[PDB]
Amino acid sequence: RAELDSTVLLTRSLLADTRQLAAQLRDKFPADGDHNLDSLPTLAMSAGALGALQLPGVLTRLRADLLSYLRHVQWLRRAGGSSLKTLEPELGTLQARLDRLLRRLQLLMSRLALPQPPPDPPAPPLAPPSSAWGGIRAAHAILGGLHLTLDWAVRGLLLLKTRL
Amino acid sequence: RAELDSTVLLTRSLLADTRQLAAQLRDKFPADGDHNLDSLPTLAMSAGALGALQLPGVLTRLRADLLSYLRHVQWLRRAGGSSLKTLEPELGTLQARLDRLLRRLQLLMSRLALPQPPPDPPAPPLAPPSSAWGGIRAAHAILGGLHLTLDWAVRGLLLLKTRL
Amino acid sequence: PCPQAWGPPGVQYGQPGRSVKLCCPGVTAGDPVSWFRDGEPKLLQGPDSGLGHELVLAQADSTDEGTYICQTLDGALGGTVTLQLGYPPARPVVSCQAADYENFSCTWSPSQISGLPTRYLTSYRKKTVPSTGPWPCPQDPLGAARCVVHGAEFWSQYRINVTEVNPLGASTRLLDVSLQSILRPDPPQGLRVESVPGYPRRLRASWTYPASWPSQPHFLLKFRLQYRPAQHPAWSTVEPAGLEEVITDAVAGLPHAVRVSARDFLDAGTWSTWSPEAWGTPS
Amino acid sequence: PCPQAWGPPGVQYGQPGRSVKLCCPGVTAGDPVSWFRDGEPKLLQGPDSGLGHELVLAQADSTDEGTYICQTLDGALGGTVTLQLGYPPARPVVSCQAADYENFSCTWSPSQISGLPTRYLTSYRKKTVPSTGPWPCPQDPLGAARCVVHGAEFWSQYRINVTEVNPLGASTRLLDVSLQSILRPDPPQGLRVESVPGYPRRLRASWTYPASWPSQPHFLLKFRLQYRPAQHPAWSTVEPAGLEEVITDAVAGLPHAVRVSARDFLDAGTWSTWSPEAWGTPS
Amino acid sequence: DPCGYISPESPVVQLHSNFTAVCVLKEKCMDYFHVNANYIVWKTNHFTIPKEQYTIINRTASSVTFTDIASLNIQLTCNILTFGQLEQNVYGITIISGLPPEKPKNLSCIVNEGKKMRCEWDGGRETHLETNFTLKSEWATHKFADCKAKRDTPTSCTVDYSTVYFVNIEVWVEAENALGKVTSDHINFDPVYKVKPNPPHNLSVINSEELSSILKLTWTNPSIKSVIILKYNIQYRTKDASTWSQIPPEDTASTRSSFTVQDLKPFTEYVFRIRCMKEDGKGYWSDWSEEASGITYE
Amino acid sequence: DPCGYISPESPVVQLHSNFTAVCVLKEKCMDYFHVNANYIVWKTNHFTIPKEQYTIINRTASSVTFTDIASLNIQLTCNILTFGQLEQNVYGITIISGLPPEKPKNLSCIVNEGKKMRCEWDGGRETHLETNFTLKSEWATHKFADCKAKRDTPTSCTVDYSTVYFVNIEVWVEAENALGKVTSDHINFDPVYKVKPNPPHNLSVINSEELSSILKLTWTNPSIKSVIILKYNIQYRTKDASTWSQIPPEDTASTRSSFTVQDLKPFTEYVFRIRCMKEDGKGYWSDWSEEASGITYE
Ligand SMILES: *[C@@H]1O[C@H](CO)[C@@H](O[C@@H]2O[C@H](CO)[C@@H](O[C@@H]3O[C@H](CO)[C@@H](O)[C@H](O)[C@@H]3O)[C@H](O)[C@H]2NC(C)=O)[C@H](O)[C@H]1NC(C)=O
Ligand SMILES: *[C@@H]1O[C@H](CO)[C@@H](O[C@@H]2O[C@H](CO)[C@@H](O[C@@H]3O[C@H](CO)[C@@H](O)[C@H](O)[C@@H]3O)[C@H](O)[C@H]2NC(C)=O)[C@H](O)[C@H]1NC(C)=O
Ligand SMILES: *[C@@H]1O[C@H](CO)[C@@H](O[C@@H]2O[C@H](CO)[C@@H](O)[C@H](O)[C@H]2NC(C)=O)[C@H](O)[C@H]1NC(C)=O
Ligand SMILES: *[C@@H]1O[C@H](CO)[C@@H](O[C@@H]2O[C@H](CO)[C@@H](O)[C@H](O)[C@H]2NC(C)=O)[C@H](O)[C@H]1NC(C)=O
Ligand SMILES: *[C@@H]1O[C@H](CO)[C@@H](O)[C@H](O)[C@H]1NC(C)=O
Ligand SMILES: *[C@@H]1O[C@H](CO)[C@@H](O)[C@H](O)[C@H]1NC(C)=O
Ligand SMILES: *[C@@H]1O[C@H](CO)[C@@H](O)[C@H](O)[C@H]1NC(C)=O
Ligand SMILES: *[C@@H]1O[C@H](CO)[C@@H](O)[C@H](O)[C@H]1NC(C)=O
Ligand SMILES: *[C@@H]1O[C@H](CO)[C@@H](O)[C@H](O)[C@H]1NC(C)=O
Ligand SMILES: *[C@@H]1O[C@H](CO)[C@@H](O)[C@H](O)[C@H]1NC(C)=O
Repeated sequence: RAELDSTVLLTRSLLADTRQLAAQLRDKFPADGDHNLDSLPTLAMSAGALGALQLPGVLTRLRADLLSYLRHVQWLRRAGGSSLKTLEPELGTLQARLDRLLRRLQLLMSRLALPQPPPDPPAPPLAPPSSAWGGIRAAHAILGGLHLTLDWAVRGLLLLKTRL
Repeated sequence: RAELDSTVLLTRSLLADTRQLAAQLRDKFPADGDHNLDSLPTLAMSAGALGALQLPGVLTRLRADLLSYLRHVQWLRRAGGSSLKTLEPELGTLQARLDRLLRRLQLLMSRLALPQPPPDPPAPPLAPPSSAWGGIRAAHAILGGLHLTLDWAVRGLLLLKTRL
Repeated sequence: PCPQAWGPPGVQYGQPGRSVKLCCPGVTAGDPVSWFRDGEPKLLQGPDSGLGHELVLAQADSTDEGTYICQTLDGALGGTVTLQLGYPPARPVVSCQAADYENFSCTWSPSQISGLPTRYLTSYRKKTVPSTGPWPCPQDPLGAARCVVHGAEFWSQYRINVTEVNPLGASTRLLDVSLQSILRPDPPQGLRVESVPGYPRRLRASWTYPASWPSQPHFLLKFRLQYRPAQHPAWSTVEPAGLEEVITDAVAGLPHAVRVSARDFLDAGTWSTWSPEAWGTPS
Repeated sequence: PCPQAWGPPGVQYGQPGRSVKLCCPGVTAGDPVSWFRDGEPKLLQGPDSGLGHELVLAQADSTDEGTYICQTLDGALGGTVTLQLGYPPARPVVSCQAADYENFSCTWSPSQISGLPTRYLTSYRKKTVPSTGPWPCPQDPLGAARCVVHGAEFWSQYRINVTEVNPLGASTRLLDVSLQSILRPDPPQGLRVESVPGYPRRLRASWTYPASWPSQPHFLLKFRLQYRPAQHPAWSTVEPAGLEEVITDAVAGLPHAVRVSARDFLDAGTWSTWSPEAWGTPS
Repeated sequence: DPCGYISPESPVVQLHSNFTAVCVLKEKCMDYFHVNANYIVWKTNHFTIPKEQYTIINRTASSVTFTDIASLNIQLTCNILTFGQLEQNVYGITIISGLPPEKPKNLSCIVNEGKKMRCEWDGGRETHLETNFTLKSEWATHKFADCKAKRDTPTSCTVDYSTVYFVNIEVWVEAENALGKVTSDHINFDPVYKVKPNPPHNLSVINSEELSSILKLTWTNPSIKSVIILKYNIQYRTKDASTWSQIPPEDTASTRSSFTVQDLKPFTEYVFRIRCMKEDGKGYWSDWSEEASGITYE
Repeated sequence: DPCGYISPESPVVQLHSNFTAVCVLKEKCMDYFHVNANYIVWKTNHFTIPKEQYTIINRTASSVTFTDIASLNIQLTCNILTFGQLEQNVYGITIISGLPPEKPKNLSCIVNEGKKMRCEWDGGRETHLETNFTLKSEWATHKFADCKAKRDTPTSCTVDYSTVYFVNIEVWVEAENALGKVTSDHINFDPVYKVKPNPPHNLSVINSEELSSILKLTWTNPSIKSVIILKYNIQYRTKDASTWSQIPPEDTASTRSSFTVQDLKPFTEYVFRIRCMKEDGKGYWSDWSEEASGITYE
């Protein structure tokens, strides 16, 4: 499908941007330990063979995770603290590319006449960081979780092409 | 008096600025007839010999007239209509020089230990112009009345030096 | 009796194409009187029946201009009237001026001459938005074409009123005049030019106020000087401070013309006419 | 009876400066027994009074290392024990690796040898914030220094647990490992170089995937090629598309070395080691 | 209170057209001075309007008709001739004239690396009126933010949103002024085919080995290599040559970070310069790199 | 919840001084892992801090002392060595260093005709810290609006209020940064003595009359003549001369709009240039006018 080809190309682009900024961040603000947040999804639970699964669940699952990540990325910029102004304008560019891709995903489902998932209840607001450094620690958890989601997204979209 | 000398020099400067802008205005937006406004003072009632009068009345009289003119000049800028934007930035510069001179007049009275006049009741708001051209017609009345006031101001201040 | 005359005591006036009503001057109103055309014996009539105190002419054309005689039936000459034809006055032409800051004066000319006796009523008022109503402007010598207003308000506006009236109607000229706009001082007097020893290209010009301008700290005058060497076509202009100006670019060995004019020190009114030229030659 | 042994059935172990408690192996706990030093007839004693089932030595120094004999009072040899002195194990050195995206494997070495029998317990768990608790890592052949985990989650993080224990204590090495970070594929195989007729400065390189990497649309590999002519000191680097690359700047008439490496197509893990060099010479 | 007004308030008309202005006096003003439409005289910018161009409609209003309007700015004033020897202002208006905007043509866009999408277009005939320019771009499922041109650059706009490659975008420019509204033709393209990469940097020449007549060129490619495949143009000439030569494009038709130039004369100094663009030739050539010098071995 | 924090949050210190950082662990974190201050290791920007610089104060806190601080930016991290074979981050802070601002010197202002008052000053030693500059001016009876320097021109400011001649104004610059606040010396002056007029325009030379060797210069003075009396400097030279000559200032010491230059050679071409400033020499000379050419008569 020509429409599926175009969407996959843009996903690889966003994955590369996320990896570079995450690696740049650890060089300037090193992280010691794997950081987690209760408000971030922890849906990235699977092995290799997971390709096996069907299309409706993957697209629904991708959409829910990315909307949470968009909220968290935007939250980081407006209130993360002056310590993270150095991650601009790259962080703001990353935010803008992600909102449009979510739109592209809704269009893909519409053009393929797929059932749309029910509007899930949006997650409550993230509390502001307790300190400037707490926001930096939160960024490591967010970027690591994002690039993992995107890594599994590229793979999954390529698998569907292999079937339909 | 050195203080009186300085104040007189600044008054001649403001008179020249007012004459030039009033003459510039009639060249671009001609006026047909002598225009009046009920809200403007009509205190400029006197002949030549009026120099005769005493100092407290002249300074009190100058202060009351200029405060009304300041209100009217500021009123013209913020609401006179787009037709009069061409009179900027000269009109805004004229407004700024006039407020300070009023301050200088209050200082003169304080330094000379003169009785200060009682705070008179400020005049009610000027109604907005009924049309863009009504504002232009109002400007001719205001500038003509202002430059006449200033012309008689220069003369009066010079007369006081001749006595005390 | 009859409407009393305008000029001389036994002559009346009329307009072509109108009705004109002559009266017998020295006859009681109500006495029957007879009318004749000079050299013509016919008893004249007029539109109201035929025997009154007044002859009327609806004709009014040029052939009707001349001398008429009225007499009572006893033979006594009750008077003579001359019908001179004309036209109502035209609007007069009015100008005002002022060479000082206290008083001003105005003059007037007819815009058209009628050939009929003429006179002018003059007055003025102060527009506002102390009786500031209509005030007469007295004509100082005899009944000249000039009136003077003393102690005028310098900043106030005046509406000058010259009204022409003749025996057949009236026309009023109104002229707005403000002392601050109309003022024009006389030129300075006594312009002199002197050489400046040691400097072959400098001249010193000096002058005084005009006599019509009393020197006063309240109304100074600013000055504008122009100078030009003999045979040169173009004036050079400076704006001197005070009553003196040293020219520094005088052409060596040449007569120089210098002239100056005056204006109100606060740029009121207009510049005076140029003084008579005065000449000097650098040392 | 007495604490059962560690290795062989009748030998016990101890640490210098400690207290060591030898037991008579083939004697019922509670039977009085006698102890001797080899070649020395003296009945040995220990801190709890003098006639038990177990000899104790608080001395523990090197002269105390050797063979001890215990016998019951009847004369029957109830057993023999050898005291070998040593030290607890040091922390072991652990590394893991993975040449594919499904399974990975880890190996371990002692950081210090004690001269005492040694063995390793291995296990791992998945940190979260389906029993994801501790799962054993089985050692595949015999009890080698290697265990394999099949069907591991690619993105999840695992805490690998190698714990060394000896007869005197234990020390556990923990190593965090994520499949996405540790992965390193094997180099491509079959690198061949061929001349390009008509073009004296082009060579075509071709190669295939490594056999340990199954070709799949889900995990491609990206490639990085380096080439260098014989006698040249500096490598040139290109980033080829696909399994082929035409070099266009080969020096004429000279053997050229070419080598390539592999990495996960989404830049996961690290680049492989360089392939064996293959040589070719332009036509 | 005023005597009257002029209608329309402040019209703008097209050059060579006709305009009729009507001044109407209030009954109250006409009564006090005892005048009517016949007493109206029109004057503009110190020039007396000839009485013959007036048309008295009602006793309250007079009108004038301008033909072949040719003045860019007309100040119109309506006056009455009171008691025949004075004149007072009734009303006034300012008349502005000009031309409608021309249809924008030759619309083209460019994406300079590190900057947001920028589009350029040719403006047409001068209109003499204040004209605003807004760059429009929108997807089939989303209307995008307007781009408002800057005072300095009214013929160009630079969007405020980051470029998104691999998605077709519909773009057009909308020109509008007081006399008219018009839209340029719509264009459709993939931003990936309009990239203008930065020029190569980190240029190195390296000296020759034990073999002479050979020079290897090295440089660092621009970060943009992660989205598109680069193609290059390598030019070279002798230190004294007047024109540049060029390597056959086919030999440098794909991404690379080095190249060895051959058949150069021994112990001769050579100058090099390079440029790059998308491999398929769809886009814009980058600028030339920094100049580089080198010397062959002995 | 986190295990601890470092205090002070984000300090800024002066170069060559000392800084002590204290990391404190919460009781709950110490209990779960069974550790205390003795287990803290400090690392910064990939460099292991040597254990010997640590000082364990309480069982909950460890501290390090830096001497002769020389790094402009230090990223500090506090870590604990859990169960001896892993390391987890407790807290982190960023340490910034630099110097206090130097006292601004050589403060001077200038009023360019048509522009608002502008003041210039010499900044001192680089401070390596973000420093804001605000120009202060105030009357004895009024505190005036602050002037905030622009990113491009941090050593200059242009007020937003129009110039008021004939009134003494008190002006000074205030320099402040994270390490210190200081004010420049206060200056006092009448704006009338700091004017920089525009250069003369409308330059005309006029040809010679029936007498030769004479040229009259005319020009239009700048509008600023209404407030100050102008003085001029007229320079002239022959079309081939290499240096300019000048009329004696005393002859052109007062306002004028023309001057006739004498003793010039017949049928010779002359070039002129003029400049002006306040008659009393208090202020700044304007730029040179446009060049003018002329020819003497036959
Ligand atoms: C300008 O001045 C002249 C002269 O003063 C004014 O002419 C004057 O006109 C008024 C009418 O407004 C005359 O009033 C008279 O009223 C009586 C009673 O009704 C009547 O019998 C007269 O025929 C006339 O209407 C006044 O006589 C006349 N002045 C003279 C000397 O004859 C003129 O009105 C003035 N215009 C202004 C001030 O605008
Ligand atoms: C890493 O893996 C090793 C091996 O599985 C772990 O060593 C294990 O440590 C636990 C203590 O947490 C031992 O539990 C036992 O509890 C009983 C009852 O209280 C007691 O008798 C033992 O002395 C011991 O404490 C467990 O036996 C031991 N494993 C083996 C094979 O001996 C280690 O804890 C792991 N570390 C992690 C997962 O962080
Ligand atoms: C005199 O002419 C004016 C001008 O046309 C008339 O005013 C117009 O009246 C109509 C409706 O009656 C309105 O739609 C127009 O907008 C009016 N014109 C303006 C300029 O406002 C007026 O009614 C006429 N008066 C008479 C008595 O005929
Ligand atoms: C251990 O040391 C810390 C560090 O000084 C102590 O915390 C300080 O307590 C005082 C008052 O008790 C406060 O003013 C300081 O602000 C605290 N320091 C910090 C960094 O917050 C702590 O009280 C000490 N604990 C014990 C048991 O001695
Ligand atoms: C103005 O009139 C007064 C009144 O008599 C007279 O004294 C004075 O001299 C006049 N002014 C001038 C300048 O003549
Ligand atoms: C991973 O383990 C499975 C389980 O037997 C095996 O079939 C597969 O071949 C292994 N993967 C590789 C690359 O050998
Ligand atoms: C008035 O307008 C018409 C049509 O727009 C035009 O033909 C004509 O020339 C104009 N001028 C007139 C009628 O004076
Ligand atoms: C565009 O038109 C609007 C009309 O409201 C005007 O206010 C504005 O100044 C014009 N120019 C710009 C750049 O917006
Ligand atoms: C600590 O600070 C003091 C005073 O500021 C200084 O003399 C000393 O050299 C510094 N360094 C130390 C004590 O290591
Ligand atoms: C000056 O300091 C303030 C501190 O609140 C900071 O926000 C601002 O960015 C700095 N610079 C300027 C130009 O205001």
